[PDB]
Amino acid sequence: GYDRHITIFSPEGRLYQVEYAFKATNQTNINSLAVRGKDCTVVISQKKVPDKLLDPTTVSYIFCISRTIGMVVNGPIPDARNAALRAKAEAAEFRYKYGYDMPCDVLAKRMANLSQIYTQRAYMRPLGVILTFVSVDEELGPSIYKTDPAGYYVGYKATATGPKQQEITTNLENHFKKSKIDHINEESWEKVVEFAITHMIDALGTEFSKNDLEVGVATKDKFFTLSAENIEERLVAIAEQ
Amino acid sequence: DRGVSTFSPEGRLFQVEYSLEAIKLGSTAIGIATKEGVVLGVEKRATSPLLESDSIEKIVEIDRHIGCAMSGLTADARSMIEHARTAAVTHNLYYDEDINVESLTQSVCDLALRFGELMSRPFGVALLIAGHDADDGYQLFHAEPSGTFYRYNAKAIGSGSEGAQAELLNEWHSSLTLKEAELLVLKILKQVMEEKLDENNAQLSCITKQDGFKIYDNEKTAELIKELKEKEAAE
Amino acid sequence: GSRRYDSRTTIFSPEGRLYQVEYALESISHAGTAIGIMASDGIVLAAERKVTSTLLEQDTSTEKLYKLNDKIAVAVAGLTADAEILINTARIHAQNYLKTYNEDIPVEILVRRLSDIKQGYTQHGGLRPFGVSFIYAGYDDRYGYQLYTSNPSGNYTGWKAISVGANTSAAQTLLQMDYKDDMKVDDAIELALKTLSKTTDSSALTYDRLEFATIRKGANDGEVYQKIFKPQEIKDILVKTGIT
Amino acid sequence: GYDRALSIFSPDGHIFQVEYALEAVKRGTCAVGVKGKNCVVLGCERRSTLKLQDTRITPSKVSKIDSHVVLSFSGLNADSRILIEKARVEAQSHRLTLEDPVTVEYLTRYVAGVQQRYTQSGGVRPFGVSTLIAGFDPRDDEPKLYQTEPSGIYSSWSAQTIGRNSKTVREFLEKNYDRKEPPATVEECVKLTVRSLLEVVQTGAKNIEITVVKPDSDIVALSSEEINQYVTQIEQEKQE
Amino acid sequence: MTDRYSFSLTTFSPSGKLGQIDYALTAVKQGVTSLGIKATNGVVIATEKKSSSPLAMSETLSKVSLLTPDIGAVYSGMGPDYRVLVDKSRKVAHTSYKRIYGEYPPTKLLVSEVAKIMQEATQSGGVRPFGVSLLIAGHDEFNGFSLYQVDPSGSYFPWKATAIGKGSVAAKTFLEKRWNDELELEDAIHIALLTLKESVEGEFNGDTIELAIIGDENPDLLGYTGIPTDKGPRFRKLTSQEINDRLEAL
Amino acid sequence: MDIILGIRVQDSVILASSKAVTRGISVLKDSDDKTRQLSPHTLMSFAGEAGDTVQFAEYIQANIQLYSIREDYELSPQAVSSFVRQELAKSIRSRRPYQVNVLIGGYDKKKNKPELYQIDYLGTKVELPYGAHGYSGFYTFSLLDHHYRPDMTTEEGLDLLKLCVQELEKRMPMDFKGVIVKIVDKDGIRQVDDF
Amino acid sequence: QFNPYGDNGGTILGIAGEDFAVLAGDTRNITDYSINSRYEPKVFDCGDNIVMSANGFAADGDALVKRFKNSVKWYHFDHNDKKLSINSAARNIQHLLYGKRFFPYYVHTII
Amino acid sequence: TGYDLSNSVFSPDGRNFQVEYAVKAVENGTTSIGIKCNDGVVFAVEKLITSKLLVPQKNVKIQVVDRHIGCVYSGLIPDGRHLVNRGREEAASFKKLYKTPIPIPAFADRLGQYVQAHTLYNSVRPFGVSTIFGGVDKNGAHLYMLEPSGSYWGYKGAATGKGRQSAKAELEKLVDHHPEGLSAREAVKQAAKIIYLAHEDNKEKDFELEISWCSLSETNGLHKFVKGDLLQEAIDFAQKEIN
Amino acid sequence: NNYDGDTVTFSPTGRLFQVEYALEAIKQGSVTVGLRSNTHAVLVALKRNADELSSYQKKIIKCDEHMGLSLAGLAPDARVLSNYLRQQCNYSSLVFNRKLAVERAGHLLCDKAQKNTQSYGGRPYGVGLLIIGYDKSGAHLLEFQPSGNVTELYGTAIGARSQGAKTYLERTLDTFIKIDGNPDELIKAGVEAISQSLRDESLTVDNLSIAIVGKDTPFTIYDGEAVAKYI
Ligand SMILES: [Cl-]
Repeated sequence: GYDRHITIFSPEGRLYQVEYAFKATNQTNINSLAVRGKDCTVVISQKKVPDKLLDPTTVSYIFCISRTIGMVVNGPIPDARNAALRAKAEAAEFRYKYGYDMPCDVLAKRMANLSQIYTQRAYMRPLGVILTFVSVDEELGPSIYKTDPAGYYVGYKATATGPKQQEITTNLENHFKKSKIDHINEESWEKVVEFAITHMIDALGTEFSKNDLEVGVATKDKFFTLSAENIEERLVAIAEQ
Repeated sequence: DRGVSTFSPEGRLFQVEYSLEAIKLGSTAIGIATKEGVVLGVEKRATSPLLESDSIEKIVEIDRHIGCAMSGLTADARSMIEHARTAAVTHNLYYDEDINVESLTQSVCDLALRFGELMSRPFGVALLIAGHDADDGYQLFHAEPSGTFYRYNAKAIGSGSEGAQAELLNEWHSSLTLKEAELLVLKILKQVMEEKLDENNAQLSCITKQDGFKIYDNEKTAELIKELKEKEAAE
Repeated sequence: GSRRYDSRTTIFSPEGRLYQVEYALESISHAGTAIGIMASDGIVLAAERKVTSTLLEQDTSTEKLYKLNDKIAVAVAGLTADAEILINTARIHAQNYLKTYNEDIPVEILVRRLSDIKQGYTQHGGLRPFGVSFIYAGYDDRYGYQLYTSNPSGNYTGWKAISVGANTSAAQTLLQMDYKDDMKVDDAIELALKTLSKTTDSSALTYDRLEFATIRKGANDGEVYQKIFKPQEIKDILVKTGIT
Repeated sequence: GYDRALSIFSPDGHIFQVEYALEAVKRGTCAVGVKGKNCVVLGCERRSTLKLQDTRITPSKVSKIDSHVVLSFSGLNADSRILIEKARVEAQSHRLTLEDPVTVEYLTRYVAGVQQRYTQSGGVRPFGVSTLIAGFDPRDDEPKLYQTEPSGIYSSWSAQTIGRNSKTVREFLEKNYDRKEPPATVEECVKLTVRSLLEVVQTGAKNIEITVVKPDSDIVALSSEEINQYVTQIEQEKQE
Repeated sequence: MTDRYSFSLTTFSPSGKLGQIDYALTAVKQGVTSLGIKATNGVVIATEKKSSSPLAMSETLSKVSLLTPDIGAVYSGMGPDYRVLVDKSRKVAHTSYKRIYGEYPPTKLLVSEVAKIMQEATQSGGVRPFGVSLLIAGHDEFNGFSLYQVDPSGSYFPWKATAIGKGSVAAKTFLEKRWNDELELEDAIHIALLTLKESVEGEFNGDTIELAIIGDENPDLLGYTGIPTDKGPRFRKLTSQEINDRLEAL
Repeated sequence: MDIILGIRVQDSVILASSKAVTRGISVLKDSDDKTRQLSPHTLMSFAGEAGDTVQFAEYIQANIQLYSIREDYELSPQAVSSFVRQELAKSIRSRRPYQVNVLIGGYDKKKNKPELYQIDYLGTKVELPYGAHGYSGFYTFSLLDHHYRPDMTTEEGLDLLKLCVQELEKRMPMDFKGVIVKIVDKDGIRQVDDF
Repeated sequence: QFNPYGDNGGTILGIAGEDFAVLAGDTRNITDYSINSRYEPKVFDCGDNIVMSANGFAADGDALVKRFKNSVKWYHFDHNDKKLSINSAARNIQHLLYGKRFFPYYVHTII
Repeated sequence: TGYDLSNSVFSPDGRNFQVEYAVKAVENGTTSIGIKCNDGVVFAVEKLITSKLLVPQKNVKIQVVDRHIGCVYSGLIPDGRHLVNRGREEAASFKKLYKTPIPIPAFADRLGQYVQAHTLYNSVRPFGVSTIFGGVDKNGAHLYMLEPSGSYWGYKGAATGKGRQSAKAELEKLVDHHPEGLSAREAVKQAAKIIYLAHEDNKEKDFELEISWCSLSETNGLHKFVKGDLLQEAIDFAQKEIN
Repeated sequence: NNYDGDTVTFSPTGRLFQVEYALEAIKQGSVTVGLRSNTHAVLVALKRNADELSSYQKKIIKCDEHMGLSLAGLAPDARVLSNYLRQQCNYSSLVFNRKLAVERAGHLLCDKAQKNTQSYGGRPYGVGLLIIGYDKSGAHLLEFQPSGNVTELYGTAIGARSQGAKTYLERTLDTFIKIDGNPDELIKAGVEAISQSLRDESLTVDNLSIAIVGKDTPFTIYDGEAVAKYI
């Protein structure tokens, strides 16, 4: 039974190492959510600092890949940082070679191809991570593209990742069934973040303080992460209506 | 399976220990060092009477002042001999002198552990390297596939080694003549050999300061065999 | 490390057989039968396509018979993809020889070269062997018409008539029975098709389940012509010989 | 590159891959070598399981390495081609640099050295081939006959056989070959070689190949009829 | 580090089977149904856009891909394997042909190059076979219209019409009854939509079906005018609306 | 070296090559054979830079002898000449090219025809009835243009060759110490020991 | 263009007696018409009762002496502290010098 | 089963058992700690005196990287040295190209990526060390801890080795009782105490205390070993607290 | 058990068995002792013979004029490591005109041994080394283990029955450290130390091997009748 140790086919036509990499994805027990506004793309993720000895400012699963592209990761931090460093390198190389900023979907495809290689080549293991790339693309507008250990990737209207992804996914599905549009019809990103947090609260059934969340926002020509105080202001607005 | 360079729980390299078993299956080779010279003798052990025994080359010249006998997988020895000859000649080229027997032996033993996953396995042959130099005089070394070499006053390797070594233990003394050593190698070879010893299934050689390394003629060895038979019948 | 997962494709069994070669030969024994018959005035190549479909585009299809140069052709039995790797190499070797000596490559030299490549995969590299057996039909001005076969071991032999693939035991007996030395191409064509018709696992032998070729000096004066038969031409020769 | 150690020692001090290569030789068709007073004869078995063969073009069992040396073998046919090619290249290389053709001993030592190298190199298996190398040294009238085997050991033989049922034909040669008086003529040497194969072969038809090598690059292969005459004469003397 | 897997991971078993190729074909069997039909004046390739989530934008995932202006491809099996094969197929069409001869390769030769890449993954060191079967439809001047299937082994066969994946056995039987050598392109598209409906469970419309054709030259899709010999790509992907129009006449 | 001539007659090819070897100011040898037998019915003469000439000839010789043993067959003169040309054409774009010009005289046993090929160090091959390398042709081609008839006997070829060598001995400044003449025909290669 | 060689002047002298040997050399070091040093040792004790001097281009001279001294050290390591005889040292130095045959040590060596 | 026999293999859980076995080697090692103070960091380690024959103050465990970073580790000591050698190469090449000394977060990722790389292949073994490291850069003080998996975070206090639970509890008290912060000289005293308290898990053999520190005010932002009077002052403070 | 097939595999308790098996090879090796004062450092080694006809395997190797070691375990591995030290000592001299520090020599050996414990294909070194030297900070003694662990000590012993000599040195610590400017007394203490590890056999003239390095004493090895003085 060495067909379960390396990335070769089992008699059923399955790759067990790929399937077990998907299971490593939920090892952190963190849920992430991404939604699109009119002018922006918002990504939120649970932040859990279980140890009091930790510096909470360094605990993060959201990464600034390029000026325009942001990436949240679902999975262990070593593999997360591996993927982050590579995506940064690839984005920088792309700009140098082709003279324009790497689009979110193209970077996603590139990272997906790299992941595909690990599923075909035996000496390389898959990374136990799901990578959610976000930006406001200059051609396609607000963009969410997600990559997994199988080498699969696709664009999203909105998406969720983690142990309780299904609860969040259905909650988001039901909202878009009502509105009948592919995005959050809202002008300011502040209100799109408020929507994202509100619907995560509703789906998970848990309240959040400023230190329980982590927020990333993509606008035209920049991606940035919110501080604890920026999130607090967001939580206050939610509570006041 | 398992690594080629793997240690056993006792702290020994599996492959080195297994190559030593192959050497135990080899034909007997005996070396005796004296102050008049070093004698090297081997059991030829032809597998059939149609095999021309003089083509069996288990005693070999490395240089004029260094000879070598082998026991085990004798095909493995050819590259060791080639290296030894090259090392001996190369040193003469670099230093305008003969190379020390120990230094030659050390150069051969450096090849031994160059195996892994370099060659794929250790050598399956042990060597008796006998020679003379101005510094340490007449010397006899036992080069193993472990990379270890011991100097010996007398040594036997191959299938009849422990029986021959016990015999060499009693017989060797620091005042042996060359003639006495020759007969002693013949005596012990005859003891441990399956077939009856004669000039065709056994070979003698010696290294002296004057004449250098010489493989003995079958006519010369035949006389020493006849001389041996008479002196054993003498008491 | 990686050793754990190594099948060791290039080792002897205790009996002194090459596992992977023996298993590759087992693979080839399920492939469609290919037959070669050498005559005094030419060579015949006949081969059976494996359980085809009505929707297969036959006239543009090629799985059995391949052209190496204008003088030499091969019949394939085994993995088609493996065969095409070797065929392209053989085509290049023939062109290398032609460029070097300004003469068409002798059949045996080409056969030896391909057979040496196959051999290499059984002795070194740790890769699986090519699951292919060839029948080489060719002509040169030294030995004239020649038939050879090579198999995954890299061993090759010359033949008057030979089969590879499925039911070779039955096929070889039938060829050995009706073959004669003074035989001609038209007679050899009939023998090849009759042998396939008896050894086939199919219910009946039809034009859409066959590939056919001839190497003839039936080319205008001292020269050789290769003829890869078209579907309609295979249908006609089946009627002529009285099989359909 | 593929570096896997395939030829390795076992607890009892055996290299099984080298020993299993000998089993491939045991399976191969019988080959025999007999040297007379002024000639060497190489006899080879052809298994008659393969008829409808084209004997003009089928690879012959005895191969010329140079104009004065020949090589026959028992074991894997594909493996033998690699050794033969290397040997032929080395023969021309020796002529080029030394300005003298190889001695039979030298050529044997080379082929044996190649075989040994494949028993302690990574990623390769040993040759499943034993060879008989025969000929005459340049400007020498003494016959030469050597044997090699997968392990890489080689030696000279007055007469020797290899391959399947070689135990039987070696039995024959050991009682019939006299060293004090070897086959004085070509006839006597060929006769003894055919006799030795007839102990094992089956039918004396196209199953026996004979190649006679004489001094000064005089090498010739006997035809079916010439061999058939030896086969006829042997059995007519036997009916007594 | 270094790739120390220099040995084959696909090997012959005692029965003569190449296990990894068989298992790759099993992965193809689980894959979503795709099909191809050849007409007199064109070829059609089609498949179902099996969306993994309704939040996912299935337009961003292209199962039917342009390889050259006159050649297209569709698959059944593992999507990521298909995606990298399309990348390599597109590149090899340039490096091993267009940069040499100054023109795009004929369908059969591009298929041959793709097949070669798939064969090498079946024999080379430290890799598994590709877990896809391709259907490659295309046109070239001297061979006309053609349709090829390419399997994990690297074997390829030309088809008049065929299907691969989930419901291929049923779909091929359906095609055998309907196909003839006098079909026009529109008739083939009609048959393609009929055949594909049988294997689809849920929604059956332009947004859940991906369909492309190899047909007439499209000078409107060329992007430039001024060269008479350049007349535009024969490959064309049908729009969601164009599919729905033909579903009313179904 | 200096002068190498070739002439193809009815049933044979005749090669004439100078015997002198001069380095600088001294003639070191006057009996040098500037030729190698490539196969029983193929002979190659050569001239060019010192060392390279013999090194190249013996390299070609070895390759053809290797081919002969492998196939138990003699290559045609045309095939040998094409092999030689390719080696020189490969050589001219090397780090250090072979500076060697050759004539290949062979008798094709299949076609029963003599064949003469002239190849220079660039890999420029031409089949000719008569040929030369270096300054030899400047004197000898006018005589050969006049006297050569293609139906000539071997003896007539030798007489015409004597007239060429006499002209060279008269008008060339260098003393090339006569020539070694060799004939290539159906029976093989032989040397004319009196010339 | 960069010239990797230079001339540091100086002069050395070796004389072999019946049971002794002397190796002398001036202590001046120069470039062109300038004095670099009035006392720069040029003759060196290399061990094993061997003295050496590599006169000419001082950088190559110092490099050679340094490498020979090194050779003496390794000769002891490799051959059981055997004394390097003057004839063996001489042959060893030939190989050191010829090793750079196509980019020579620009020195006149005497031991 | 068999998933734990090879590195870089995911078990059905999604775990890399070989990395988890490397952690066991870390847990077997001596105690080492790190304390982040007001303007710098303090490192301390337990050195078990196996025998009287050990020369005091000679077998130094804490290692400097560049001139501003200190590294200490628990587990297989050679593995830690290998990691520091790499860290020194990484720091050198950073300074070579960018001129400025490597920032601590930047340095942390260099080690992190390298250690993580040794969980990607079966041809290498994971690191048998958890490394506590840090120092002062342009943005101030930073303390990190790096595990065999390649996982690392920033810390207020850090501890690893056999007495990590004891140490962690002590570090947590300091964080609670000093929200405004701890001074560099205080941190050295506290570091000594914590190692002495954590020595109860290794109480069989006696030990030697080793402390180092980087501080903007006390050491000019350079890594230095605590020696002589300041070390003895910390030992006395530590000995007073256990009694 | 299942985790001792190669050096690249931790056991479930975090152990490296191949390294531990390499450590076992040292325990089988013949005893050797190391000890130092403030002025001198001494190595004492019990050499082992194959039989009565054989020579006694050399145990001590010189690395530089101021440094050297004694070995216990696989002798060829000691040759490799001692050769490496010779080169590193030599690089330090040629490039920096600087004698290599004994502590830095230990660090280099540690790092070389470590690479063999973390990589696939290779194997750990099967030998233990005791390095003595005199540098700019006085006399030094190191103990090298092929796990990579190097330790600076006043005195120690490795090999079979080395625990007896190690206990003796642990008692004598305060005495032998003070033996300054007296080489013969420091060797005596070392010869008396190695005697605590002997059983059945005693120290003969071709059995004993001693080495010393100090303030004005180059690393020199004493064998044969040169050690009869100390028997
Ligand atoms: Cl890519």
